[PDB]
Amino acid sequence: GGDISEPVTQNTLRVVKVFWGLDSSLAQKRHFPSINWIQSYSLYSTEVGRYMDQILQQDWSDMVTEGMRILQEEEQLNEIVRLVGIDSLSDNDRLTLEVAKSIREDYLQQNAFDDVDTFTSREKQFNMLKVILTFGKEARKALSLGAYFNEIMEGTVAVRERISRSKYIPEEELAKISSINEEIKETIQLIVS
Amino acid sequence: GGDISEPVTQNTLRVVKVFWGLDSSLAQKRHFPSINWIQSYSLYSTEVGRYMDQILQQDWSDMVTEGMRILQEEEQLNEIVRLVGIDSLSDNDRLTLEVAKSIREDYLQQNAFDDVDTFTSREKQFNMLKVILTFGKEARKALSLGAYFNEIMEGTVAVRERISRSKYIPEEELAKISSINEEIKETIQLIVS
Amino acid sequence: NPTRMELTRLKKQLTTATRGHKLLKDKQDELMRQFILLIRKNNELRQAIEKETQTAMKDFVLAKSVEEAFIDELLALENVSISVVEKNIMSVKVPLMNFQNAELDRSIDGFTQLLPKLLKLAEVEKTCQLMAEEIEKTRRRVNALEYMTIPQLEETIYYIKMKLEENERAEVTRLIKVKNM
Amino acid sequence: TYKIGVVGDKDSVSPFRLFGFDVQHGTTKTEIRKTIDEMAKNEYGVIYITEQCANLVPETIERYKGQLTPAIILIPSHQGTLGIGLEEIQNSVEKAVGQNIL
Amino acid sequence: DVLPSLSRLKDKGTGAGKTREDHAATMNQLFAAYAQGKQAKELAVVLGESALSDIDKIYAKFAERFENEYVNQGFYTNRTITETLDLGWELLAMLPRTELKRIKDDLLDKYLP
Amino acid sequence: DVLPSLSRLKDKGTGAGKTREDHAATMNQLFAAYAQGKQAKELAVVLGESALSDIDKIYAKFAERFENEYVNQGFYTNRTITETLDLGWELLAMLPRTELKRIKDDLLDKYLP
Amino acid sequence: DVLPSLSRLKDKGTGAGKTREDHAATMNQLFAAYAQGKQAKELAVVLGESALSDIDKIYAKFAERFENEYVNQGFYTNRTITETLDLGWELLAMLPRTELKRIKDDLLDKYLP
Repeated sequence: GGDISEPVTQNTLRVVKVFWGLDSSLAQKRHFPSINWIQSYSLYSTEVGRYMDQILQQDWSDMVTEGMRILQEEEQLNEIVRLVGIDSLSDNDRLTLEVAKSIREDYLQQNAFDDVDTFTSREKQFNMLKVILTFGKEARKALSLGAYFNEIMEGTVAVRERISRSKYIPEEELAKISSINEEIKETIQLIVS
Repeated sequence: GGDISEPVTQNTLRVVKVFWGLDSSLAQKRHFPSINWIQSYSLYSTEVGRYMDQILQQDWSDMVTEGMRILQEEEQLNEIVRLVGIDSLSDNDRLTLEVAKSIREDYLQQNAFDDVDTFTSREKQFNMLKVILTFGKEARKALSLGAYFNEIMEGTVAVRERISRSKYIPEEELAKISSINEEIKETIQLIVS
Repeated sequence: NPTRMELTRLKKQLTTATRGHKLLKDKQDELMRQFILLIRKNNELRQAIEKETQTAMKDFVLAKSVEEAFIDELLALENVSISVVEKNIMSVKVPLMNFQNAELDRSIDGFTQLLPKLLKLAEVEKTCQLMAEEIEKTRRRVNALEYMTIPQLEETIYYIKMKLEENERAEVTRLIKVKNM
Repeated sequence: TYKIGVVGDKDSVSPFRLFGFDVQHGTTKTEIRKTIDEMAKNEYGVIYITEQCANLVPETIERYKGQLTPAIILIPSHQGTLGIGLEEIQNSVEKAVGQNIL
Repeated sequence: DVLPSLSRLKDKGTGAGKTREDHAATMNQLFAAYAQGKQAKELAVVLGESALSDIDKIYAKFAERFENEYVNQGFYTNRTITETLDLGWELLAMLPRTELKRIKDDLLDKYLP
Repeated sequence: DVLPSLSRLKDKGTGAGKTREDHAATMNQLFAAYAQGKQAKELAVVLGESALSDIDKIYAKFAERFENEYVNQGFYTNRTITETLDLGWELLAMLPRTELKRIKDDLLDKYLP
Repeated sequence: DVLPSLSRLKDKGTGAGKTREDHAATMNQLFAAYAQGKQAKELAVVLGESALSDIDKIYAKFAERFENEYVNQGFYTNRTITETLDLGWELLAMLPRTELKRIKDDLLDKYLP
């Protein structure tokens, strides 16, 4: 029944440091791989974070932490939407949901049977997550500068569609992913004006 | 697990006559002694009540019955509040909760490590319970006289603090508890007018 | 956790929660119907007073284009305020409100005629705002029960019920073993 | 006893001063938000405001919506409305009833 | 607690000649009003005193008096069946005649105070 | 109910030479449109019809015909795979061509009625 | 989680000449405030921040600062008992003095900011 409280799963989790909890509701929603990102964990995350920061010479661990914070906040916000409706959330909270949405379907969701999406290199993963996080960062600043959530979404249709296609960008054309960052900065600053 | 349906407790309750059921939830919020007043019972209550009525020359039996009845009413009210909220509660029900709160915090809770609170004589017990019930009775009348719950509570902050600290009044100074009854009646009448 | 005392208690909470859900849903519906009557009155009032106010304003601006010196003097020197009495519409606290040159002269009687309807608009529009908030507060309590509280009770009751039966079978299994010993 | 305030352009809301209303003439999101807040702090019963000024402070007005007083009432200017007042009515119908009842 | 309590042979020891002719009807009526009154009390807690009608506030008061004066008689009080039936009618007298549906107007006109 | 239903090996029995070349694309699209249609339907239930956009209303109507005409065929009616696929294109035509994002242009140009 | 946690030997190891005289009083008041604040938070997250009384809204904020600044200190942070007790007082200062019923007036006058 998918109930992890049973002896085999419990005794295993006593001695392993990584838990990838698969989810039936995700599988029905065509969210693959069906890993529950709220329940899953890796006790190697902190050590891997240090390794990645060193090998990439980037603030990768901070990016991973921020990405998970957004997903965790999304779970909290989704409970509110269930009760009051999405139209009750502030612009700041509306943005968090969209960024979480981008993480879910532009990054977490991955097609095993697609020639490009089947494997994502370490370098490609960094560029994809960086771009997703940059949009949220730039949009967050736009809100504090007087721009409204509705205006930001309407004027960033093209760039958000490009972010959502970055998973299919060939490994030898990763410059096409990194250049999305500038396009994000440009369009949003134009929306503020 | 605190499960009183286990053989030791169950077989014991068939032969003993008093049940002081300790409660984990009371213990966690540091309500001591953590005796569950809804689960607990004494088969000696009626006889002891007769004895006390004779000793005190007061209607002690009625006061204890009324005290327990308020606690039972609070319990029933809490069943709703938990699954509905304090939104639609009338002034009378809000008064009931306040009186029950006073019974719990000002009477039931008792610090074994305080030099004065560690022991309470029968007479001091009578005076403390009298005061608590008196506030309920006087507040109840004021509500029927057109006064609002919010007004009654705001105008009786000082006297209710005297009630809350009755437990610390020395046995040689019981007149400082009994006099509260007159402050309750005077203060509440002033609120009515 | 999964004892028979917990089971009976959670079954009781479910019955209560189910009834509370039905009562709250009925309340929201009753508030909605009363709101429908009020919101239509709000709409008609606003549409009318918007046309009248703008007209009175456009008649005053045509009078301005004398001098700004004289108009400033006339608009200097009765003080009107409002009393706010509270009343209940079902469960909602709701306000009841009552008041306490030639071409530039006729326009004054234009604004003076607006006032009763302007105050009525304030009273009705606020009333609808307060009714709408109560509907939404009732709706949240309905959704809490329907999508959280009740399902959590249903699933826990089902679970405890299953766990109780499992333990009973494990107990008889042991007894049969002990028997043969 | 509560006071009455008015917020809008001089040419439109000037004659309200004849009845002793606090008539203010803000034009920017900052100054209009300040006036409404102080008016609320001074326990005003009703605040009338032109839609051109109300268009600048939607978050300030929304804060007092569920409050008894002050009642923030959108009115037109001599130019007209932006349709905000009737839109707010229309919107509340959609989320309370579920369909256009007006 | 009369609601889950049951006697399956009760219809065999009641009525004219055994107790009195108004026995069965008043029993059904008292049971109905008691359950209805408990529902009314719950309604007041859930939705407030605003939701209570005038009939509802009576049923709530009925259930209160029913527990406190009818059921709560004392462990040393010996009530004759006549006294019990009469007390039932005094409690049913709180309700309008319109609410007394399970009682035929024949016996309602004879016993209702 | 096609939403929780699944066939894991379906790829090995569909497509040109087995059924028809438009099998997989329409399946992906019909499933996706029906899930969005059901989602819009549930939104109309909880928040009202005015909570739906003009597109959401189209998808909701799609899910109705999908259930009433496609899934519903009767217990004594046999549909050839050709009839099933053609009927799928009829329902997909309700949606704007711009919304058929799971189907490439070559298949849309050839089959879309 | 301090609520289900316990120490059975804390009474004779604390107080004047051992830690500080305000140790036991502040411990009890913090426990009581946290249990009530935790309850209020859980209610507000489901029924809304406007569903709490004016005082419970204060307790909800207390329980949050309590978890984030008091309990959460870091696995390499070593606080002296004085630092711990003083921090406890800063959190109790969030509550109205009338709510601090577990602490006597002599301690409040001396330590409460």
